[PDB]
Amino acid sequence: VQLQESGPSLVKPSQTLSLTCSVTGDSITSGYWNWIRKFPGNRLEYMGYINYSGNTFYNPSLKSRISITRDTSKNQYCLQLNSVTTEDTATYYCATYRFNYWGQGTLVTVSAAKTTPPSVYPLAPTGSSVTLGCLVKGYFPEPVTVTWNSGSLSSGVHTFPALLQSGLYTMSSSVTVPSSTWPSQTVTCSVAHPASSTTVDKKLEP
Amino acid sequence: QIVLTQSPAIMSASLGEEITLTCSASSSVNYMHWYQQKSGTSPKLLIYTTSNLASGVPSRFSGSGSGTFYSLTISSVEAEDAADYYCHQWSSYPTFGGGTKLEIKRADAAPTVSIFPPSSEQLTSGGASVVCFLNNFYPKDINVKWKIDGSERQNGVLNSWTDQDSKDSTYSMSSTLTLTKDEYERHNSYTCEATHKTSTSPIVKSFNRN
Repeated sequence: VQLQESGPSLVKPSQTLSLTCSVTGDSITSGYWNWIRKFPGNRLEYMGYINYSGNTFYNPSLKSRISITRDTSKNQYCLQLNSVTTEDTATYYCATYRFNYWGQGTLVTVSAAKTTPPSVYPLAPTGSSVTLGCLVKGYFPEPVTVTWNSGSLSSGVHTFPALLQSGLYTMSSSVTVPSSTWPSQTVTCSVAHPASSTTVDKKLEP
Repeated sequence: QIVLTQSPAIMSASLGEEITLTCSASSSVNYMHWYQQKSGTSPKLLIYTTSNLASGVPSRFSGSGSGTFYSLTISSVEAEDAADYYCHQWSSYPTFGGGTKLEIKRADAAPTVSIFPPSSEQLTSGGASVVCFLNNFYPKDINVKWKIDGSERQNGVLNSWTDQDSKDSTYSMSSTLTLTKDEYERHNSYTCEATHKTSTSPIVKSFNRN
């Protein structure tokens, strides 16, 4: 079973937050299909579900402004949250019955500010191994995903969490490869920033 | 809303140990779910309905308890067990516990230090960031010192720690010294120093703008 959250990453305050969960592998005509969100500080909050027969159940504290619908013909179910505030800024997940399998989740931020794309700066310098990197700077909002060579190097990659600076975010990613690999073979970091719909591909030069 | 308290906030464990994580409820709960969330991935169901092992989960996990007190037990703790653990109750108002982080203990390790000069791109934009990577060390406690032409620098530095690595139980840090292009080209030598408890003699990486 695979679940996939999709939808905007920015929602202006007092507007309506909408997200779709695409389910593949099983049909949403069985079991239970939940929405869950996570705040900074390891705080999980259950939102609600829609079940096999279309019945819904919502968190009592969210019931007045939440709606969960479904499209059986697409095997997808949707989340709708009205009148969002800063307090609604969180990472939204969709999960199956008993929260067995989750989606990758998506970070939605409530703000009226514009999206600012990240600048991607390469990090390059002997040794049997070489440490390369990319500096991702001056973006808003969170998050970004940095992948090296289409996930071929996930082992040896370090993803350093973003920190806030002057209203803009900055993170970095490092990768370590045999000295034989680079720069004999091309090593490229791909930085995705879904909020600004931007993808930056920086090749590491010696 | 039923409050679920998890004690302790942070649990320390050694390889091969058997640990118990606890979840205290403000009122009686019929059954308890348990969830593991490693870094970079989504939460995963470990135990459902108090004591039932979920699919794709090793037998070294076991859940016990009843009423207002429930336990999660992990036998033969491996490095991959480094994660956050949440308990969960289902009622008219479902809630999660605050979570318990499992830190893995291991042999001390020195950081391999790498230093990087500002990119040609950033300089063109008029900015200058000097980055220093301190990868795969233990324990987490460590200080980084930036020296510009001999003089220590504290303004314009930002440090970011990774979560504990699930493979080798180590930690990594990224130190970034950000300046203006003018400020960067106002000096020549740039140095980052790593002082870790694995050695009284710091690890030094440097370069010259020349």
